[PDB]
Amino acid sequence: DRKIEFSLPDLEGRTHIFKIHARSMSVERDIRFELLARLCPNSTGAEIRSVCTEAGMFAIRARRKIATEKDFLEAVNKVIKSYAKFSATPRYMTYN
Amino acid sequence: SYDRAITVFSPDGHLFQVEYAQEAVKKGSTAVGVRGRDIVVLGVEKKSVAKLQDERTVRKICALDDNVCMAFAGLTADARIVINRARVECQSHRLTVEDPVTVEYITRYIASLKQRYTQSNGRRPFGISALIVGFDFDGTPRLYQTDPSGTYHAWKANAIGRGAKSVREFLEKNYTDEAIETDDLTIKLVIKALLEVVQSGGKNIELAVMRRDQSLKILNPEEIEKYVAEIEKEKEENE
Amino acid sequence: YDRGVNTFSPEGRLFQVEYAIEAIKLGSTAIGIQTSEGVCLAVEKRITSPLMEPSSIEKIVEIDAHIGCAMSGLIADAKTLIDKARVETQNHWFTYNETMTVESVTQAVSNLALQFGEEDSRPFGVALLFGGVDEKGPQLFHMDPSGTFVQCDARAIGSASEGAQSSLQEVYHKSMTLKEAIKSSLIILKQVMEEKLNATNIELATVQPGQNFHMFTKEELEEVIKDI
Amino acid sequence: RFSPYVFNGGTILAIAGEDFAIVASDTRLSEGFSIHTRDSPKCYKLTDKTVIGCSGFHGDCLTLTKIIEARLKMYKHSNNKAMTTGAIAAMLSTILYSRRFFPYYVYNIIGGLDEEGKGAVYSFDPVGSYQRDSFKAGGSASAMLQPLLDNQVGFKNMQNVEHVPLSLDRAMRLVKDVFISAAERDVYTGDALRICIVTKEGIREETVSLRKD
Amino acid sequence: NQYDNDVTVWSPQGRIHQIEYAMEAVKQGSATVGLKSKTHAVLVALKRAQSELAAHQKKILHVDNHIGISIAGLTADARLLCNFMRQECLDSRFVFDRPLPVSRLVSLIGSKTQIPTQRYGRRPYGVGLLIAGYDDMGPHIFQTCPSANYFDCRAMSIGARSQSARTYLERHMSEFMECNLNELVKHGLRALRETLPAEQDLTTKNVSIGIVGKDLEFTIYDDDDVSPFLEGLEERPQ
Amino acid sequence: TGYDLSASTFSPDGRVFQVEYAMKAVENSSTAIGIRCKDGVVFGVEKLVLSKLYEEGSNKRLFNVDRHVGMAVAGLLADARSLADIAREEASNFRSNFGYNIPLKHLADRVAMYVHAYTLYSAVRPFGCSFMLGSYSVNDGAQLYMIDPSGVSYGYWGCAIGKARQAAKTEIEKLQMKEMTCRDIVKEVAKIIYIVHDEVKDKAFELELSWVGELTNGRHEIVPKDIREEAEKYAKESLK
Amino acid sequence: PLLHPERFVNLGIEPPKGVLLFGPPGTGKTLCARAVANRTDACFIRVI
Amino acid sequence: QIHSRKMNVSPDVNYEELARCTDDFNGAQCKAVCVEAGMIALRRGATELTHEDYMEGILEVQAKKKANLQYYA
Ligand SMILES: Nc1ncnc2c1ncn2[C@@H]1O[C@H](COP(=O)(O)OP(=O)(O)OP(=O)(O)O)[C@@H](O)[C@H]1O
Ligand SMILES: [Mg+2]
Repeated sequence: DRKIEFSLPDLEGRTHIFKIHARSMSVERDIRFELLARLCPNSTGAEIRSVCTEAGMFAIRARRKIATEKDFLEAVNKVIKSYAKFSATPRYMTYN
Repeated sequence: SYDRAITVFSPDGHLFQVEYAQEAVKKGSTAVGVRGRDIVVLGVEKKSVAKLQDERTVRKICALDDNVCMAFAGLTADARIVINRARVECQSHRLTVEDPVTVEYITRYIASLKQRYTQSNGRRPFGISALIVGFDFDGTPRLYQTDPSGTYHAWKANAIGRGAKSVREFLEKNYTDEAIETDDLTIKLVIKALLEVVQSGGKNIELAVMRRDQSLKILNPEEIEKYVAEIEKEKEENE
Repeated sequence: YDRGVNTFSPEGRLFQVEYAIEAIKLGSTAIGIQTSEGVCLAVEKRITSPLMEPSSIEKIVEIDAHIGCAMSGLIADAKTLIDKARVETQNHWFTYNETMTVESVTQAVSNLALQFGEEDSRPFGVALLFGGVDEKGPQLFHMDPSGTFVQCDARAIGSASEGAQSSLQEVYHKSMTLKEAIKSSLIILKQVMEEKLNATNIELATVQPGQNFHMFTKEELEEVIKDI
Repeated sequence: RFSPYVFNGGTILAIAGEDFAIVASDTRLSEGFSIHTRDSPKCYKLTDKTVIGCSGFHGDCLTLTKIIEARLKMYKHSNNKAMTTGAIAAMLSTILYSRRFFPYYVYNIIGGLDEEGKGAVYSFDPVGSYQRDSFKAGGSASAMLQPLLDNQVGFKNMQNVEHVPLSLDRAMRLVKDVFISAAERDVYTGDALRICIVTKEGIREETVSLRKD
Repeated sequence: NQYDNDVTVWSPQGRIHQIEYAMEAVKQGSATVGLKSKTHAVLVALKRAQSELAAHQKKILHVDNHIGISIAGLTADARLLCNFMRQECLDSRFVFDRPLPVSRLVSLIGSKTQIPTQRYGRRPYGVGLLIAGYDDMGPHIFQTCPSANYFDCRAMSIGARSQSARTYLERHMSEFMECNLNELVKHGLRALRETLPAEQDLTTKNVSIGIVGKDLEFTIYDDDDVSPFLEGLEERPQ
Repeated sequence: TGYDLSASTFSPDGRVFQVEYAMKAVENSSTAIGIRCKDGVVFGVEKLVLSKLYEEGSNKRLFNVDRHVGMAVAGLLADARSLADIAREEASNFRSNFGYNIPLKHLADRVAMYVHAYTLYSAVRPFGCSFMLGSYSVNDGAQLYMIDPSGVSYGYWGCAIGKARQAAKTEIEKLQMKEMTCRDIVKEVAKIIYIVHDEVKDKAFELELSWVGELTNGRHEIVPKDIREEAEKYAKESLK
Repeated sequence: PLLHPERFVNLGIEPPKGVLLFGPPGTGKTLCARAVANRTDACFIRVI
Repeated sequence: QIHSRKMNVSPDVNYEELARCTDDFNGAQCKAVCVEAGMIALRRGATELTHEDYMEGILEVQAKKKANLQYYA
């Protein structure tokens, strides 16, 4: 009788999702998450959690016990940009 | 999925047929170019003569007017139309306005002619990218570049072709803020840059310089062999 | 039915022009604020290379000596719109001995953006911000690829557009001054960009009633950033 | 064979005041040695602050009036405002030059108020050159009115006379005196005198009779 | 679904779906109500904000000194028909030196919109024009549709949730011929307040009222002069 | 079916369905009938009120092509307005080139060939209209014609266009129309409308009667039935 | 309806009895089913 | 009209006006509009129904929703 459909969260959804999946992890207490929700335009709740797990994996590549801002910024390029685009990033000069 | 048209958009806002034209640029031979104090220089690689042809009809470096040069990539057919059209505009500008043609004016003509050539259906865009180098506009050295989308743009050191990402990363760690005076030093920068060729045979480099006052000076494979010798002379300090 | 500008939906609206709105989203951010003392304007550069010459990337162009501009989205379609917008202000002065008002500039611009399939091509991929001081004081306007034209008091477009709007509606009020609105604008910028804000990431442009010149800031911009 | 031009007569006078403008003309329409009518004024209220006068060939005067009144509406819905006095003189110069090789046989004078509230008089030629003046007199009796207004308004060739600006009441009797003297010696002038006064409170009209011969 | 692609293609039921879809673009725009008395014809529209601090998009626009129109639907087809509308109004002034009769101007629109509903290469005009005017025989209220039909009427409301406005007009249409402008205008804007969600009110910043009269030129009042019209009103029975 | 997209394609058995589809779009429109007596032609259109806000005489289907020619359209109303302007324009050129009124036999040929041209190309579609043509003259008498969306055009004594095309002509043919006068026809047209489904499953309606013949001296105009109201007084007595 | 079976009857409506969930993968289909198994206070049957 | 027998319907609702916008539905989807309209009024706590309440119940059957689409003034 009822057709409930699930869509992608626009921006306010994703900023709430990052605060769920990254509250229980050792991070820097001054980072912002709205900049991270920009860089995941067409993403799901599973893809957002994969960024949160991967950013801590960069902290074990180095020798740290807290996550920095550039830990998440490399994780976005590892998850999304390594598979979503390869022609638009180097040859980008049509858009700035 | 959906591309097969230059007028349709993607669901995330792209023009894939325009983006596929830049993929045809990466099948071309690399050509670099820097500007200096007075002498501008540009060089090309991958000559690869095939034992049975004349080599004066395979030239990749041409002059549009008396004080502006041209180097390109992509496919050879579409470059010949753009070169022959740009010679008309840089000559008809002189007739309508009695000045010589600036290096900035001819790049807007090439970009705008490639602009309207992308918009209408049934018009396959140019799959070439070009380097326009000229120290023409009142003693000032400049170099620009183009793009198959039709965006003219200015760099200070440039690389294109099959393997531009290595050379452009090489020049960022090499182009000093110290301006390369004693212009054979600036020519030796290009030969050091073109030393990272796809095979680096040594005798496959065709460097062409311009001292901003004379005409084009095509270098011979005896003067360029002397500059390849002094590059190995500085390499002896590694031991 | 979602691959044609000549085809409706069962519900309503294109998708074609809806897809053209999406092309703005992958641009760069730009903020303009209307104030009774004048109109300030800010933008982000996103310079890729150090060998890349910085002043060849334009985001603020001078339409006329009392009207500025800002853009995002596709660069290739932007240079077409700037061209006639300079010409239509020039044809009007030729036949009227007066300056074209800031509102009626975009009337001429929107008359050609709604001609993509309505002749006898594709729609454009660029949003524009027009600031200027005409005889009705300082003005700030906004358009889109769909030709929908409107006046805004403070507008932020491009990438980070929606995230800027929520913070920008918080601090705006009617009794602002110009020097307050400039430093209020780039507090928003360093919260929405990913690189550290310095004198090379951004550029400014203002316009005043008696100071119709100077739609640019040349290193003065270093003084504003160091006192943030 | 067919000839496309004929002369119809007429006389138009304009005086730019300090905060006003006066436009005057006769209402006699003639051709050759005949009188068509004795009631045909040359004043045309374009806006609430601008009145134009048109002399010369009457067929072009009816055409050129309706072209300007169309472009007033075309300006307004494109700009949400009305034209100024100087904007009309800039627009009219392009219209007159647009038929350079088949010209209008019309002499034009535009009088009205500027954006500062002062008088402004623009004179024209049949090809489209203009300038801002203080007083002009166009038409058939143009040569009989310019030397007298140089004496009274411009104070030319006078000695030991102060330059008081012309008041409104003094300007009314100067207009009423020049058309009496002009109707005596000119044959294309008489039968009435339509006077339009443009101030900050609207446009007034006044009609003074002349000799009917 | 294969018949649902072009204007040219008929259906096996005999209904062209592309004309049926351009009606749906009219329901996207906001509501607007027009009506008339023996002497005065007033159409009232409803503005919609884009953001919290941008200006509201205008609906009523002047055409001629005796003709003003409202709008509902695509803004691209709005100004494209307006430039055709203004050109025909000044041609009769330039040639005939008379104002146009309102009933024969709308017949030019139905001839204008008929070609892009039959020939391939141009979509139908998604537009919801309401027209008020004065010919020599009194006021008129007209509507159009993207199926190129034009309907003479004495009261009409089109746009989003405009069915509730039609129910108010049918049970008060007997009162419209006699009352004058002090209540005829606020007979009309009592019909807009049922096309609203029941928690907000019709303010001064989101409504436009245009009046053309027998002795009155068409005049657009908005955002400052609506306050002498919104005075003397009751609230909703909540 | 499938090969039924363009109007320039044939079926495997040899007919064009795009013409066939547009014919039964005329079927969904309300009934409009036509009839001619010995000295005139009388039209009649059943027309239904949309809801209530119709203003009693809008969007009529009794047009006026020439001084003596009018139409009785049914189907898509907007498509009939553009088709009526063709017949207005066609009769004007016959006046300017020959100096007299257009014969109805020649007028229906010029219109039907114009309807025929929209049934041949893939760029355009066939019309969705069918209509009537009635005229009267002193050298030709009264004529009554009939044009389908395909373009077949020839003459009748009586016809009907709409839902009840068959259900009206059953009781048209039981009239002695060869000798009646067209004042007695007007009270007989109104009962043909009111028998077959005027407001039974529909909401409301209003009758329109056009009128041309010897009493109008060749003019074509609406009836003065508003005067004395005799059509409804005589037809509503047929309840039993 | 499992906690307030009153307002449906006291207004005169009936609740729906079947709900489908559809959309892109990884969006949260299983989460909404996993979370209502927490707060159910009723018989719940997973079906393989 | 059959399935709406058991509810508080305000008497400004024409089912003919609903058949204008409802098309290509079976009998069960016509029942589904009647069920969903009762719960939309339950959202805001409305006591009776309206014509607007059915129109939102129509779009919920085929699962639609509407925004400000910035084309339509
Ligand atoms: N809206 C959300 N908020 C928080 N986390 C989410 C959200 N959506 C998905 N996730 C995370 O994504 C993971 C995978 O989601 P899940 O597998 O439930 O998606 P699904 O739609 O059920 O996938 P499928 O359609 O393949 O069954 C979950 O473990 C959850 O942590
Ligand atoms: Mg799952």
